[PDB]
Amino acid sequence: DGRYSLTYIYTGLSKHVEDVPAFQALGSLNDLQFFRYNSKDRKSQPMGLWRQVEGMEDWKQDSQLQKAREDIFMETLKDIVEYYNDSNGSHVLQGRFGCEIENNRSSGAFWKYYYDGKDYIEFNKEIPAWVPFDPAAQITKQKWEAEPVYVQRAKAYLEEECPATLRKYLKYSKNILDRQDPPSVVVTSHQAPGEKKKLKCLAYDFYPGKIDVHWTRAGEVQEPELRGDVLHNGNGTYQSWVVVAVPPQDTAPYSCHVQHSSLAQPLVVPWE
Ligand SMILES: CN(C)c1cccc2c(S(=O)(=O)NCCCCCCCCCCC(=O)O)cccc12
Repeated sequence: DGRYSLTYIYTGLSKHVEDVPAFQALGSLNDLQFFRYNSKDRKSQPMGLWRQVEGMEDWKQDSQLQKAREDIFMETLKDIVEYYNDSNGSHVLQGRFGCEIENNRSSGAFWKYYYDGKDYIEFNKEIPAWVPFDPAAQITKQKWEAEPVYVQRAKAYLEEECPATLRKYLKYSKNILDRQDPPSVVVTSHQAPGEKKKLKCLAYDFYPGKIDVHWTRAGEVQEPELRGDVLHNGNGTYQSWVVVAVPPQDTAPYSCHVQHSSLAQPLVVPWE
C-alpha cells in the first residue's frame, strides 16, 4: 500500500455577502475533492467521480454531522469577533484538519485554525494540548480544555476516527485514487546568437502530482534557474517544468530526466 490522506477545510465569514454562504466546507482524499457543504443548502454533496460511487457515505446522515460542526465552528468565530469587539467588520475563521496513512499505518495528523489569515490555535496531540498563537486563542483553549476528557477526545479523533473514516473511504475510492497517467515531455531551447542558451523541460498530462523533473549535464543533476508547476483542476492532470542556462563554451551533453510513479524507470530525453 502507499500514502493516502483525508483532509478538510472549513471556512466561516462573520459578515454576510449576498450569494456567498457564510460557512463553506470541503473534503479531500489525497488532492481530489470528494464532498462539499455550505450554510445555504445545508447538504453534504459528493463531488467528481464520487458522485457515481454508492455506499461510501450516507450523505443525508453526514449532512447532520456537518450542521452540528457548522454551529460549533461559527460560535467559535463569533467568540473571536466579540473578543476584539469588531462586530461590524468582516472576519474569517478557517479550520483545517486531517490524517494520513502509509502502508496501512497512521503516519500523520493535524488540526489547525487561522483567524483573518493568521495562525490562531493548533492541536498538538503529542503533548496533548491546544497551542495558542493569538491572545484570543487563550479563551478558546480554555473552553476546549475545560474538562480533561475534551483533549483526549480531540486526540482520539485524529488518531482513531479520522484514520478509520479514511480506511473506510479507501475500500470505495482505490481505483479513483490509484490513477496513474504517464507524463509526456517537451524540450525547448533559446538563445541570442552567441550567448547563454536556456534549455527548458516540461512534463505534462500526468497524475499523480509527485514528480521529479530535472536537467542532467552528463548524468549530474543541475540547479534550475527557474521552475514551475501547473494543475488543471478539471481533468486533474499536472505539469512541471525547469529551465537551465548553458554557457556557450559548454559542450557536455544535457538530458531532461523525469521520475514518476507511472513509469518503470525515469524518462531520459537527450537534448542534441
Ligand atoms: C509560462 N511557460 C513556461 C509556458 C509556455 C507555454 C505553455 C505553457 C503551458 S501549456 O499547458 O500551455 N503547454 C502545453 C503544451 C503541450 C503541447 C505541446 C506543444 C509544444 C509546446 C511548446 C513548449 C512550451 O512552451 O512549453 C503551461 C505552463 C507553462 C507554459
